[PDB]
Amino acid sequence: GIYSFWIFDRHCNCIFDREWTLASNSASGTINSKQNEEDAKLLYGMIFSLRSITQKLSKGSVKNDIRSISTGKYRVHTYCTASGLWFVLLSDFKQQSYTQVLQYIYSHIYVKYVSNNLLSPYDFAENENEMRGQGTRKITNRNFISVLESFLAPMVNQ
Amino acid sequence: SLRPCFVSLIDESDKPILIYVPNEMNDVLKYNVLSNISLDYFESALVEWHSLDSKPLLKSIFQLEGVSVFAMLIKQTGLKIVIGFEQKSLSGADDEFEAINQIFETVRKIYIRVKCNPLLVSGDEKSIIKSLERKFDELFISTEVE
Amino acid sequence: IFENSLPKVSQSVYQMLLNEMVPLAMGIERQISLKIEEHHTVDIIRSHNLIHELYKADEEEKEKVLARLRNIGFQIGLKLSELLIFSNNPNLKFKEMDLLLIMKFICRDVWKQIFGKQIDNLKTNHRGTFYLLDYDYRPIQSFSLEEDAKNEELKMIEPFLEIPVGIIRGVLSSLGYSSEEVICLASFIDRPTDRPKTAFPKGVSFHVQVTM
Amino acid sequence: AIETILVINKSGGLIYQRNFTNDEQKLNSNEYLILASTLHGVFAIASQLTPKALQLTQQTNIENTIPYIPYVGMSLGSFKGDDFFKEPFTNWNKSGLRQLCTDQFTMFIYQTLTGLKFVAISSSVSTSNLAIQIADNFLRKVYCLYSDYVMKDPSYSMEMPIRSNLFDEKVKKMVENLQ
Amino acid sequence: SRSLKAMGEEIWKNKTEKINTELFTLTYGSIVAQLCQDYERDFNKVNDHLYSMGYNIGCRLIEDFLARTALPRCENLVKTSEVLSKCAFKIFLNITPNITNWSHNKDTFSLILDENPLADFVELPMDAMKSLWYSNILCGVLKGSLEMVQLDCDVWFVSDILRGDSQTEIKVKLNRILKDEIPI
Ligand SMILES: *C(=O)CCCCCCCCCCCCCCC
Repeated sequence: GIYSFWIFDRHCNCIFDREWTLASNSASGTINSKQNEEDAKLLYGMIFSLRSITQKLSKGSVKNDIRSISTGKYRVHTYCTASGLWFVLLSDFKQQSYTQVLQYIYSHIYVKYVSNNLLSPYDFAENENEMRGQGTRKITNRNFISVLESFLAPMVNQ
Repeated sequence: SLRPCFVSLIDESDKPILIYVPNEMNDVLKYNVLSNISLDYFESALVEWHSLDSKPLLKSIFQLEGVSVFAMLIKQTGLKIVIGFEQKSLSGADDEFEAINQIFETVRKIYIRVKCNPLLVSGDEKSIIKSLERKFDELFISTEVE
Repeated sequence: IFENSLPKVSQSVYQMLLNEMVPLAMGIERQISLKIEEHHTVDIIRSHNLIHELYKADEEEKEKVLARLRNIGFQIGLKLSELLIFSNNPNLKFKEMDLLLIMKFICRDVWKQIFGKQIDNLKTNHRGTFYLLDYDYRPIQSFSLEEDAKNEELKMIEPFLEIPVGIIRGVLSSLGYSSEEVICLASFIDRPTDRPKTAFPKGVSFHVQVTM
Repeated sequence: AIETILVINKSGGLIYQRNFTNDEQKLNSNEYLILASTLHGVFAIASQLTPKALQLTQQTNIENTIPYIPYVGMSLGSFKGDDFFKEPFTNWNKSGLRQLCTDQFTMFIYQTLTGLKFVAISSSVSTSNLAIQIADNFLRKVYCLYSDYVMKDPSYSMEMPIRSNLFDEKVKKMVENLQ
Repeated sequence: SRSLKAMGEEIWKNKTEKINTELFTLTYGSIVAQLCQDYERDFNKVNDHLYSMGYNIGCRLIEDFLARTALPRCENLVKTSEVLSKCAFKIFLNITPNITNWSHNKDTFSLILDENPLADFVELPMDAMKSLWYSNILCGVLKGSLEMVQLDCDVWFVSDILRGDSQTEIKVKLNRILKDEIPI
């Protein structure tokens, strides 16, 4: 199963947050809660600090990137794109290879509803005082939340 | 199919909003007369109304000028709906009646929807009448070509 | 098999170019009345605040922008019969075909080409006018403002819907019925129940009323 | 093929980084110090991040134990017999970073109870689940080798670089058997 | 993994959606014709507006290109040119520009084309020979898209078939690979 889902961008601030907690599909889905903003900063700090290690000790001309971070309890799966968007997800074991899912989440549910969404804006900078990493205006694209929850409900097997 | 010959909807204050007819020149007057007579038919204890699951009840009222007039009322909105059909074009089957009340339900739904706020610059009564005429063209003057 | 033996361009880029023209109309209007390229800088509003401004625009402002966009659509639709995919291969001529067949053309083939699918059902009264419906309407299938904002969505969107009315009020012109004669208005309408739910909150309609 | 190993004494600070590649030596020594420091920072910051689903109730103290595998090491010093240990042993870093998977390598951790950290970088991406067991077993093996050949040594100050000879020439054979 | 030419030849035939090129040309020509006919016939203030159009198209379109192809971040102008000249254009416009006119120590390059689909059979009025480029949206897209992958450059045409040159050419000069932001 999956414990939570987080999206970050090149301006180093979380865009979308969703943690399920309870085993049910329609669990306490505190979508874009202000409660977990400290956890959001904490996790971004983890991923940014630990990306530098593999970014330094690379070989050849591939310039690799992380795929997964494990611990005793949970396991992290990340997709990092040239656009700077990070697609971190906190999940459990017994799903060993998982990057296909994050490529799906980028393929036709973010561009299909967040960057083909002329009403909604592209990456939420808004002329300084947020783009450095402290300000917050989040994604609330109705279609994005709806179809994302519908697609990820089966993957919360608990 | 069933072709309504005239449609008329009236509010609580007995205010003619729309007496639309599909498409003779001087028959619009006769439909206006029959609609007003049907409005007269309503406020009375001459025939029973409602008292069936607190639901609206279609019923035939009268026939004149060679067109039979069916009528219906909404208790909880003050809406007063009446439609007249060509007498010769009605067979009187149970399935025919089952189609007629469905027509009443549909036209009631369309009017209730068009009365709603959105896509109205100011909720102008002229625009509301024009839109209602457009949708009453849609319902009864369609063909569904392939 | 001549239909596919011609080069192609990606539907993604074409769709997005077709989409952001309401931003073009609002931008050109605001230019009429800090990014550096040519040593004098060019400013721009980022294609969504333009949308929000056009939503909260004045009445005459909005009417002028819609007229400009409709002119664009008329230009799109004017040269569509001389376009080199209908002139030669398909076996429908353009001698006269008074009504009916012309709307079959614009409804069946033109929509399949301009947009990504064939249309849904149309309706006719045989006197002067036709009604066209589409339940998904591809070029706007990914627009949504916010969760509990199910009223401002259609108001913000209805400027985009003035392009297909442009092509419709076009191609009739130059094939025999002129703009003053033909009047046609595009409006929203909900889908039937037996279709998938989360395509759009409502379908879309067109009300061609050529006078003959 | 574990191409590199290293260790972090108690509070960050590299002490041994003998890298078992044919010939690369791209990374300079001072860079690995910053690498180890930030890695220790990642351990420090990883603890208070677990999702709220599991924190209130764990009910999972049966999977923490690590199964034993007979001859992962070779084919001794203070220990004797064919192999260092046979009884299935227990994890200690129940809420710490364990693995790091990338396109080009995979890094495994073993944290000693007191605070010593053992890092193993292998080019081989071991199905990524049993790989944890393999890595922890081999890491405990080199940890026992360390406890033998680095601490039963007079000329060794605590938490300082390991300037040993038997330790490195023995862990070399230990890795070379594992391929 | 595969060569960038194949990564693009194997996707244009497999997972896209297609339309008629001269339909796309007629649409773009209608837009730019409306620009010209709208206000004062001025050919200078249409150039910057088409540049802005292209900027918005590209800034919104880069996210799709990575999504379908999923390349890494581009670092040097050589790999950037190889990418945008042998997979990106092949995906989008079905054209394969080849590179020419590298400057000293690779501070820029230049794209050259002879089959630009944005205007194919578009021999234009005599008035346009000074300021109107007619394909400014392309360079707008290039700058706006490349701005989103952390490398900053300015793009501008030098030659075009339409104004009476041999083949059309665009210069892409880089300014600085700006660094990533840190939270603090
Ligand atoms: C490394 O990540 C660099 C990637 C290269 C930039 C992507 C360029 C995509 C845009 C191509 C042009 C599309 C057509 C625009 C005109 C409608």
